[PDB]
Amino acid sequence: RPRFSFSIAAREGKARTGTIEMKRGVIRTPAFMPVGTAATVKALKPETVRATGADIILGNTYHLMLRPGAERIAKLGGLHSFMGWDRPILTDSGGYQVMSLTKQSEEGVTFKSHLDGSRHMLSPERSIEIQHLLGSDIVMAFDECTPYPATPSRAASSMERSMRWAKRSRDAFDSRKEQAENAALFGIQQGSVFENLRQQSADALAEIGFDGYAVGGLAVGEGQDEMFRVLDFSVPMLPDDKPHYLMGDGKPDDIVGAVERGIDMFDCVLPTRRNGQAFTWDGPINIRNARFSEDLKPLDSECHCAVCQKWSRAYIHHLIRAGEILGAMLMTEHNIAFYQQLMQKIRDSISEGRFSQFAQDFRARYFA
Amino acid sequence: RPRFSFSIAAREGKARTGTIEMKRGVIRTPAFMPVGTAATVKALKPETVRATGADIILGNTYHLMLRPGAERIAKLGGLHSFMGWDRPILTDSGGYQVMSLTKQSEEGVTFKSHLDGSRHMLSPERSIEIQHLLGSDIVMAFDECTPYPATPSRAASSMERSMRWAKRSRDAFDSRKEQAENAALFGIQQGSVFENLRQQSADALAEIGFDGYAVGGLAVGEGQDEMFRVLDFSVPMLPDDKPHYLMGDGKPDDIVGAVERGIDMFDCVLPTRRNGQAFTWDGPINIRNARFSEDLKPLDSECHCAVCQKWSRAYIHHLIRAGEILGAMLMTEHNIAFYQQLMQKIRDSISEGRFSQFAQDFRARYFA
Ligand SMILES: Nc1nc2cc3[nH]c(NCCN4CCOCC4)nc3cc2c(=O)[nH]1
Ligand SMILES: Nc1nc2cc3[nH]c(NCCN4CCOCC4)nc3cc2c(=O)[nH]1
Ligand SMILES: [Zn+2]
Ligand SMILES: [Zn+2]
Repeated sequence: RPRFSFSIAAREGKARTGTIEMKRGVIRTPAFMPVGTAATVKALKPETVRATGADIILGNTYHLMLRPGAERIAKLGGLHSFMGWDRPILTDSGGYQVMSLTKQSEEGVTFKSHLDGSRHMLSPERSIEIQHLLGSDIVMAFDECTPYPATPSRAASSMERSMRWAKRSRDAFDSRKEQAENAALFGIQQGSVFENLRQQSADALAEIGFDGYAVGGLAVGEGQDEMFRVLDFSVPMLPDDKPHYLMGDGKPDDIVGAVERGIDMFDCVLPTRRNGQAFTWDGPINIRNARFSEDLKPLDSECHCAVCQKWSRAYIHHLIRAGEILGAMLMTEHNIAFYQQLMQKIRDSISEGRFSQFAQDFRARYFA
Repeated sequence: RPRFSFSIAAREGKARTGTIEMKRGVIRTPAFMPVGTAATVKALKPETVRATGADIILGNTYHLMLRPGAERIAKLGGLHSFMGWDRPILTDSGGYQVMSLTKQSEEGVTFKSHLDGSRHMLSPERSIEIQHLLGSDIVMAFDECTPYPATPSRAASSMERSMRWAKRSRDAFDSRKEQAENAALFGIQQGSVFENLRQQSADALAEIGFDGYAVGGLAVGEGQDEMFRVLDFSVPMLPDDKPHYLMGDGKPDDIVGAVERGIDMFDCVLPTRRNGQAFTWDGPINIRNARFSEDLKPLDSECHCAVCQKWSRAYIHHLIRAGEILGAMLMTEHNIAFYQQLMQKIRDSISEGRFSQFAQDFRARYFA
């Protein structure tokens, strides 16, 4: 396989389906990428993550640099070896998490760890270096995420800094031959909810040139209507022939609408982030609800996951109420498997030119 | 398979190896039974428990009657169906846990739940009924566990009550035809550390007649030397042709010494009860220790478990330090697998008439 090759096999409106080929594997798109915060997808062995249908998982520069440490992971052979996942890994650049979980400048950001108050630094150069030490396959440019709401002036300043940092990210990545030859680099579009700023950002990123393009700065409190409105004009600004990655915690309905608007890749803590919510084709349920205490049906009536083949709502209800680890294991496996089945139905429907109908049928039932 | 058949295939001194055949499966002895408190062996799917080599698991009348409820489990099809373990299950009678986690009389005990302060009752009859509702394969007689230390008078009174309750347990079990025909009933020897009381207890239990005999009232603070001393005289008092079950939280060394003294069955929360302790042939280690932070070796150098085939000490160290659920999953699987490999080595060595040598070699290395 090549370092990076994105091929579009079929289209319907703005929606696309295809594949990203990389050295460690093929990624089917549109793709859902389970999140593996501290070098683990919570409550799942990598083999289980793979069995649900995942082609790629996400790690994070911020969390891993704090614990167990980027240099330590490199000494131990890299993230893939460390956690036992041998397929592609995308790593976020740490920008969002630093400002979510501090001294900022044009050079980068210095901050105190939320774990032990130790002092750390991140810059475009250090972020790219950390992602190298982890051995990431898809490296994200280091950006400044703009808070919502943002004034046009502040959104502009932040976007402009992010574009300067995008060029610095590009150059740092390219100067490291092992990384440049084996990994891919994605740029991140900023500009808040403003069409002109989004256009300037897209133009800057395309001029620099990246392997893929993320839409950043959304899923930060603006709500679905606004997010979809911004996607309507923002995604077409990005190079058509490269993958488009929406950063943020998308519900099933977010994913369907985003695919309708040209997004190819998604992450989400939501299905992982044990709190009792299980996804079904008839909408989410909270398994803690007393109504499930004697319900012998599986979490979802159609789901082909191992959890729905073997255990009842009643059992999972009991486990979650009792705070048992197996409850988190079963809920997480089902939810990630559900998301993957959603992606498969999306891919198949686009391939067959019936995605618009699928989206309508999905929404009618999910929100009935 | 029959309701119950214990066959001894080989012997060495007081040690025995053989099989218990029951309707739901064969149990190889000496046996280690993983503990499944709230209808789950903590952090493991039943398939994983089976893969480690377990033939039977333990449940508890006390915990299950409180949550999710015995009648509820029966309505849902029984414990096996509920949790997805189709092999034999032994259930403790609830006696110990009530007094560990209250109004006592000759009729039984009434108590408040430690979960919600709701009031409950246990008696020989109710305990046997609950074990029936769960669908237990090996049912334990309801007893009164004697605190350590105990005066000879108090040990005698408690032992005598336990023997009266043993007869009541026997009669309750026999009067329920479905239970009598499909399950087995074990009696529990009491008498604290006193040889005469242990003899009286053994005689009473043998006169009533049971499918197996537990040595109760040990592992309650007396220490290994004293426990072994009491086992020295107590086990030979029990019928030779039935299984002998030591109740309590045995370390690997406890198990080896107890087998040397004629015990056939063991339970233990120890390998399950995530706190960082991993068993190895060179003794236990605590994976949280900083010395393991960059150790690429598996938990144990010889262990054939899936954890030791795939992940390093360094990774498991990180997971446990970070409080990640996968850490508990991996530690638990390894520890239960280690215990099963210990049991296999014990069974093989007795079969080959070299158990005494195995015990010596094991101790020399484990305590080096
Ligand atoms: N580098 C970078 N990373 C991003 C990550 C984002 N995540 C979100 N929204 C989801 C936030 N989740 C909610 C659930 O808890 C974890 C955080 N929105 C995000 C936006 C960005 C971004 O603009 N840049
Ligand atoms: N019915 C019955 N059950 C028993 C269970 C026993 N368990 C122990 N010792 C181990 C105690 N563990 C220590 C770890 O935490 C859980 C309790 N000692 C035990 C003794 C008995 C007993 O005499 N009767
Ligand atoms: Zn499912
Ligand atoms: Zn192991």
